[PDB]
Amino acid sequence: MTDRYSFSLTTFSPSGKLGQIDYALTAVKQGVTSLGIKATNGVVIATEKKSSSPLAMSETLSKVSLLTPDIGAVYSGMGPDYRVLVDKSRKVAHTSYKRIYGEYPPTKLLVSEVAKIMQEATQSGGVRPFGVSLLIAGHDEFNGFSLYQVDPSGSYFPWKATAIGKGSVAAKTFLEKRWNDELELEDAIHIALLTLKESVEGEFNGDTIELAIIGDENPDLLGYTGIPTDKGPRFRKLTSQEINDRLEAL
Amino acid sequence: TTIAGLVFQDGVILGADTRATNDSVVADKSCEKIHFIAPKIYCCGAGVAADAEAVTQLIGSNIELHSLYTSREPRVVSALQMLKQHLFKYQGHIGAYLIVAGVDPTGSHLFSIHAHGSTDVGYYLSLGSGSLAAMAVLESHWKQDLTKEEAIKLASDAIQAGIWNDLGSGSNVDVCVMEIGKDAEYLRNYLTPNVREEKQKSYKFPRGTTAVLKESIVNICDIQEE
Amino acid sequence: GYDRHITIFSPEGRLYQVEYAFKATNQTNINSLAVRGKDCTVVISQKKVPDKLLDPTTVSYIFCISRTIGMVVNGPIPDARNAALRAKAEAAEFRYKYGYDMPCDVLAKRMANLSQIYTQRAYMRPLGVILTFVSVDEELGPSIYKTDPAGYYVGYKATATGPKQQEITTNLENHFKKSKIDHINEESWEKVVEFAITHMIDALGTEFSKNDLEVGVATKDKFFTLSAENIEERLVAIAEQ
Amino acid sequence: SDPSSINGGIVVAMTGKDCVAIACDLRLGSQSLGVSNKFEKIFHYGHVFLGITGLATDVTTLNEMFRYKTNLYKLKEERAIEPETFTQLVSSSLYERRFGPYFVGPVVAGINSKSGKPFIAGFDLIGCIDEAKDFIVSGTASDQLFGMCESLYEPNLEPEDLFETISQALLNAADRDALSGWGAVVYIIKKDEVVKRYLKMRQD
Amino acid sequence: GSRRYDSRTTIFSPEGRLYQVEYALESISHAGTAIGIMASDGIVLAAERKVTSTLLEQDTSTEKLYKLNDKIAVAVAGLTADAEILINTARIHAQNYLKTYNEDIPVEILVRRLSDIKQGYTQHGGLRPFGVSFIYAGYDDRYGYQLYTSNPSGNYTGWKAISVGANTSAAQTLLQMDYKDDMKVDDAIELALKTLSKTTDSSALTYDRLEFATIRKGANDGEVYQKIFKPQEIKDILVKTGIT
Amino acid sequence: NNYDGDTVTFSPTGRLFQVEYALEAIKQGSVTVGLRSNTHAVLVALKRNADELSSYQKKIIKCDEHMGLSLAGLAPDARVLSNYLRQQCNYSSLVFNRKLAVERAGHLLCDKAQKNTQSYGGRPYGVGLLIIGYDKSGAHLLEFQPSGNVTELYGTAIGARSQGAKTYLERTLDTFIKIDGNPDELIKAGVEAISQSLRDESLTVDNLSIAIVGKDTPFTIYDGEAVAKYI
Amino acid sequence: TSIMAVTFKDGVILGADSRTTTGAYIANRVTDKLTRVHDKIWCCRSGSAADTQAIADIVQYHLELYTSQYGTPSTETAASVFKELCYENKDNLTAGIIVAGYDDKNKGEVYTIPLGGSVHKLPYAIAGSGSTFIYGYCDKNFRENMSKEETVDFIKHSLSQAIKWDGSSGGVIRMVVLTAAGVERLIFYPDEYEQL
Amino acid sequence: TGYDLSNSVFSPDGRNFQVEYAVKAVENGTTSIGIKCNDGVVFAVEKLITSKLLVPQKNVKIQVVDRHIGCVYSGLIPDGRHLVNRGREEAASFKKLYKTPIPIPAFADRLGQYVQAHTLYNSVRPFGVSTIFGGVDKNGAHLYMLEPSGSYWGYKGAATGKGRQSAKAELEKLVDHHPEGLSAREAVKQAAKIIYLAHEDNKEKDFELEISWCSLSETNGLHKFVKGDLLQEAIDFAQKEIN
Ligand SMILES: *[C@@H](CS(C)(=O)=O)[C@H](Cc1ccc(CN)cc1)NC(=O)CNC(=O)[C@H](CC(C)C)NC(=O)[C@H](Cc1ccccc1)N=[N+]=[N-]
Ligand SMILES: [Cl-]
Ligand SMILES: [Mg+2]
Ligand SMILES: [Mg+2]
Ligand SMILES: [Mg+2]
Ligand SMILES: [Mg+2]
Repeated sequence: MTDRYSFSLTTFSPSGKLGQIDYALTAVKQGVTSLGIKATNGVVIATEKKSSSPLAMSETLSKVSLLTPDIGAVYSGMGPDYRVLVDKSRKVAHTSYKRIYGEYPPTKLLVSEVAKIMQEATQSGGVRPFGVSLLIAGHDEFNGFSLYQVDPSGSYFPWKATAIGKGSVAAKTFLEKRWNDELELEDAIHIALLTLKESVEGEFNGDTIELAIIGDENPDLLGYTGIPTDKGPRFRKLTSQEINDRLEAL
Repeated sequence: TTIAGLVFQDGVILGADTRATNDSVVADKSCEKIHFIAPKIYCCGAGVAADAEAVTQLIGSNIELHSLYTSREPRVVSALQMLKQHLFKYQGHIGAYLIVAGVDPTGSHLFSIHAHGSTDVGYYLSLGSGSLAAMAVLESHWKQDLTKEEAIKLASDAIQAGIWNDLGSGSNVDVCVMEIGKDAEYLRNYLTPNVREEKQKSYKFPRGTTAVLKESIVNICDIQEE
Repeated sequence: GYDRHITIFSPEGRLYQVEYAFKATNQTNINSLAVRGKDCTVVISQKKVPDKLLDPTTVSYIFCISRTIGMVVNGPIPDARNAALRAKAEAAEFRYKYGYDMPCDVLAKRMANLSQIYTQRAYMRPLGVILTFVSVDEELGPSIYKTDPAGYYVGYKATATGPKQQEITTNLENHFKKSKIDHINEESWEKVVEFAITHMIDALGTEFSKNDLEVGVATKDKFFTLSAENIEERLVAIAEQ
Repeated sequence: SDPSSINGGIVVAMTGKDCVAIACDLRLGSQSLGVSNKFEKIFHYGHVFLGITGLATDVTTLNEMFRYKTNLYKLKEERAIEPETFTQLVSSSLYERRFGPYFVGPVVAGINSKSGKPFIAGFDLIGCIDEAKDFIVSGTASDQLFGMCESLYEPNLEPEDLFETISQALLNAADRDALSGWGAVVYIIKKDEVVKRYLKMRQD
Repeated sequence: GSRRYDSRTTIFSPEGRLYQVEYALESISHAGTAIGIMASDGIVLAAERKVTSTLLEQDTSTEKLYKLNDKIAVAVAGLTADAEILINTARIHAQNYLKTYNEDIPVEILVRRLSDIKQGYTQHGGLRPFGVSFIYAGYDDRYGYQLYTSNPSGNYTGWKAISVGANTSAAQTLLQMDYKDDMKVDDAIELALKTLSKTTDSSALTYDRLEFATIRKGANDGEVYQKIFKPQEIKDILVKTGIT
Repeated sequence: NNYDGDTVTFSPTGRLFQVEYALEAIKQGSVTVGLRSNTHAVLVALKRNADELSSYQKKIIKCDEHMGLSLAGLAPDARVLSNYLRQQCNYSSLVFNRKLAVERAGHLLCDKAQKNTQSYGGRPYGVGLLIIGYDKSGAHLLEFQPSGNVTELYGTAIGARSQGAKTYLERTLDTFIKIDGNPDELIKAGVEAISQSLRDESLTVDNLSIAIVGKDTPFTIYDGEAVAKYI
Repeated sequence: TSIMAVTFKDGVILGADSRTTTGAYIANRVTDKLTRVHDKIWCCRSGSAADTQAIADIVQYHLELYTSQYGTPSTETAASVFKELCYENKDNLTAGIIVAGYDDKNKGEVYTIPLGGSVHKLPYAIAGSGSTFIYGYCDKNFRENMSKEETVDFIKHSLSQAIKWDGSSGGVIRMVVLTAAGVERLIFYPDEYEQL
Repeated sequence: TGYDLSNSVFSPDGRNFQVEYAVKAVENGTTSIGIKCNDGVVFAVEKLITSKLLVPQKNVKIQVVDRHIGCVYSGLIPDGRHLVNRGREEAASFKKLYKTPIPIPAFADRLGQYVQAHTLYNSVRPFGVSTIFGGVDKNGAHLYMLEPSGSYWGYKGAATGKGRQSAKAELEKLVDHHPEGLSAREAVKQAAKIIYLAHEDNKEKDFELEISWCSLSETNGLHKFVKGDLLQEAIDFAQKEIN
């Protein structure tokens, strides 16, 4: 009834490769395509709701998650690993930041904390790396809008736009052609839907696509009135209807 | 401090004064004693101010994480249970006395929590040094099925009773209204019956009145650079 | 080839121990089914008492987790009971800390997060079980949530688990393709149980006696299992129309 | 015996028009014995100023602590901390010692670099925030300072008028306290210049 | 039991080498080249980014050059995530020293501390070593300008000019050829960029590929300034030195 | 073969090879005999020397005034287990003013040995013990194996060539059980039993070790010229 | 506080006043001192409100978890869990709890747990500050196997006197009836009981 | 291959070979049985007389837990003792907290979860015993049998060890021929017979019969060993049936 795995399960091979990280990246490659595009006045993150059965209610499975009111996350790879990372990411935003400074962390620092958690699974005793790559989109007052990718290694990079998982090579080429520094949020959503259509085989609608934005402050979604400084969450998950509307103008 | 909470037709309402005191002196004339826990759950605090603030913030943080985890609106009983279990643990050494009220899928709720970890259920409650002044008003005028307009009047009257008659309590009246199926409306400085009167004189001094020994510029910037 | 013995990645990006835990799931050779009514959630499961020396009343893969939550397991009984005890403990602790009954989907998520830990941490093996949780949740209404050894979980309109799950799944898929609703439009749970049993008979192509089935029913504010005589009454009604 | 009044001293902060002022006396004593007439109680971390009264060993400790924390903040955030955020950091740090507190009366003062808004705040020894519009007082002559500030103060004073008001509030309060005085310092803080002035006062 | 699966990260080979340290160094040999050059009036840190994509947001990006305090910076070669763990430790150690002594930490003391941490992972704990090599660029009032490097073994050494990561053999020959002791920062900037330009596996050296920094005691009134170059500023210095 | 690397691994036929290898260390150990009547219980032990300059390794250990054992196998393991028995005997006396029952002493040794066979890192004990004692239900003889199996017997032997002594006792059973109120005749039967396990060597004065416990006899060990009487 | 539990023919009835005082101030005049640890196992609380609530909440948790594993617990089992907490933490608790419950096998049972953490099974029990004044009355008027109406009157008259003499007791008389028929709540207002 | 070398490793089948290997140790052990009767249970066991030097009636195999539960097992005898020691701790802590003596189903799961826990890690070995146990609680008589995997079920009759097939066949006849039930004194006699019949598989060495029983009428619901005249009556009945 002992944890005897106090030694690394990830080690350097003779060639200098960290096998388990490479294999985690291979698991991410098999995973469903997700993407992120940064506009001037927002960020969009999107992915396919690959339903494991038609009897399953794919609404209950959220691939796109709120981490803070101004930060959202999507993934490609192993769903369970993602789910627990979202739990830890939400908590660390409180314990290591909000409870100290009385405000939510900026995107890059929350990303850094997630990256740290993933790095530790790559070096700590008796654990495998996380089999996910994350795309974390967010806004904060002093950095503005930002989009970050986080890999099984714990490495993270900021992107203007990118894609991960199944059809990422083709998707990234598609995004390179379409992206510019003068995109409005609606233009980015449009591009996101176009890019995502290429990697999707079957049905392509609001029920089989999950899409969220980091955009303007939503005082309507706040739940209360009477504090001028709290203007509401910039994260917003687009409804099944809102997606289908934009698919007509596609 | 005078804080109160009472229920009405399709909601619950909280009231509080705005005076924070250090012994016999007034430290703060406009302090918010109505603490945010969740979008529709609020908490009035009396006792040690830092304790009442810290405990509501902590439970509010944990309530938020719990809400994210369960994908549900937080319940007032969850805030109540977490607050009381924390306060009980510390055996009254966290000297926070709280009135918790809110709306959730179960309905509207009103509770009081004492620093030792005991809780009460009530249709109208009051805590702090002005609780007796406030309760006198609530006992005289509270009835079942109050309208929102009657409830705000009674709550603010109960807080006022404390403001005037209790030395511990003073300044302004804060209110928060939590009604079923609506956004909670937080009404800071709902009443302002204690604005200071205009002064007789202006004590603005002639410049150079104060004797000065030295002057210097402070470098607050990063790197003065080449 | 030690990447197949513990929960670390193979070169393909696979966890073989998770995959083999899924195979342990079908070791009992029992098929379960869960469906939702208007006011209820019904779960049925095959009951096989091969030995005559067994006390058939103690042979069960359905567990009363809390008053509101029921759980049927597909997999070996020691792991089933490991999971049942933990789910009971978690449901009770939840109620104590947070002041309201643990929702079915939250328990499912909790157990799924525990299952995830066994797929990431080497010293713990996955449990070789698929946990189907059922309730009539006070917020979400009739609920079916299923957990597996991978740590995956999702809500269901209806579901089926076991060796012949695909046959049961397609049968149920075809029914909901006709009705065009997410549930069995039926007032009484008694008739929702009759539906469940009937559609298992059609899917598996086998008749059942009272001792060949095991039934669990979730209603508002309680989950309960049917006795053999309660099932017999159900089987009489099916045969009579 | 009472830790908050062994060493003595005072801090007062005030807001003016597009400016703040924070001021402190220079006395450090062991009860009746005066020891140092150069013990400054106002520090700064970037453009955020912190005055601290009370037990001198904690004044020094907390300065070193907030320097530490704001330095790491700056390396990670890639920007200087703001007064509103720092205020929360002070509150956090004081309350984490709830049951073995630092015996201090901190005062934050500064101008938010982005919004340009003047900001002052005070705390009790366990971190309760008093975020005043007008003024904050702290120390062994806090009663005296409350009396001076409450009559002398008027809103929207220009930097050079505010200097006179805060200086006269400090000086006259300090002269009615045995454990305050022995010199004084006044910082006048504007969005991108800060003037520090040492005052001439009676040395008893 | 568990023994079966233990790689045994902290053992000697028959030749007296630490397997994992050697293989971590092999890992680091594939990382983007980082060069440090120390002059009489300052230090240069130049480093090549590894992942050329047009869509990488370069201005907010930091994979190579990190700030430890106001006087000390590092250039990283290896696993970025591993480096960030160590960097945050080093940042804390500097502030602990500052809190204790009320003086900025001397460069060597910080370097030793980090190098001692790396060493620990090679001698005990059964964990893999950090796959990171640092170039430390710093200043203090004892030794003035200092360059060091540390590697996964926990060994550290001082340098006038040094490279880590890819093509260090080629890079160190070129530095050894053109370095001189009386050299200045502006000359060292040029040498650093010329060296990367020849040793790069890429077709050409461009601004979007580089991270660049200088520590100068050429701030206003005899203070020390750390400059992390912005993308536009790297593009300017590439045109100035005549590489693009 | 593949299943003998540690104690935690069953073989495909349900065997614990490390326990069986510990059992083998006992067979390599020097012979010792245990036997009893209704009044007394006797240990006889053939002590082993390294060479002619060395002493003969002591085989018998006292656990209490009314209990003790003889060992065969790893002597340090016998020291650990005997010390454990001493403590359990002592705990019974101090806390309950009660002499520890010999049957209960066996149960304690079984369970202590068992823990080493089911857990990783540990090894089984590499020693066999013959515990004798006189308690509130008369004389007792136990045989402890480091598998955990403890067995109450009239007589037995363990160690190298122990089968010769064990066959003798199996024949003599009806005789020696009746040797009541006569310690010297019971020891004689034990010395005659251990003689059946000898080859080449014979029982000399510093070779032989005898112990006895009984009705009005504390556990006492006889070595040297004290056992010359019985040679 | 004035509380009591009384066994009778069909089961058991718990009874309590509703006053909670902080010194001489009545902090709550409508307190519910009859608290539910299981479907048909309730308790009456006296002493520290914080402590008795904290205990009752833990007991409810234990019996809920007991029910998940082993089915319905006995009233004796509930009293044992109360006792275990009270006794083991006697240095840090001020709790005087009466546990009352209905089995079908055992019928109505009452257990009293005073300050020490001792358990006492009784036909009826009285507790709280106001109980001192009605030891005489309750001893003279209690009979075994009373009807439901007789037991309601016995409790009503008893607590009426307890309230009359004890300043710490007052408000409404709450009662909870535990029988095979189920769980019935009763309330009795001052205008009713004062004139008795 | 290599899946059988470590405990808690799933083979490609979905099997834990180390547990299946523990079963081989159980199959190698002596025969033990359990019979559920009208108001109680009867336990019996085959004790192989390895030698004439074994003291009769002394090496007691059946163990009591609390005062109302009997446990018997086949396989590695020390493992069985370790499990009963745990069972006693579980039964003690249950009674300490809940006052009432541990119910048999409750007790069964306490052993079940503990044995199952020894199939979860490579740092422990599975139990090399099948354990037949039971007794009388408030809901009446219960008989259980618990395998190395942690698997357990309620039984009418149970049998394990080398003579299990022989025993099982005999138990199956009793179930068929007595649907209304078997009396406690009948079950003692039948238990003796079944152990004697099951001794044909261990026929080389002679053996010693040991029986125990809990019965609401015959022992007041307490576990007791069958001794003296009642034991001899059962041995005589068993000896008559084989001839
Ligand atoms: C009224 C409560 S009362 C006296 O029972 O009527 C208000 C309630 C209140 C005010 C402000 C907030 C804002 N978060 C929340 C609730 N409480 C007070 O007036 C109590 N005042 C204080 O606690 C002082 C607040 C300072 C900001 C002036 N703090 C103190 O007096 C502390 C108390 C303390 C110190 C050490 C150990 C224990 C307690 N220190 N002093 N002097
Ligand atoms: Cl969880
Ligand atoms: Mg594992
Ligand atoms: Mg003075
Ligand atoms: Mg003086
Ligand atoms: Mg009264």
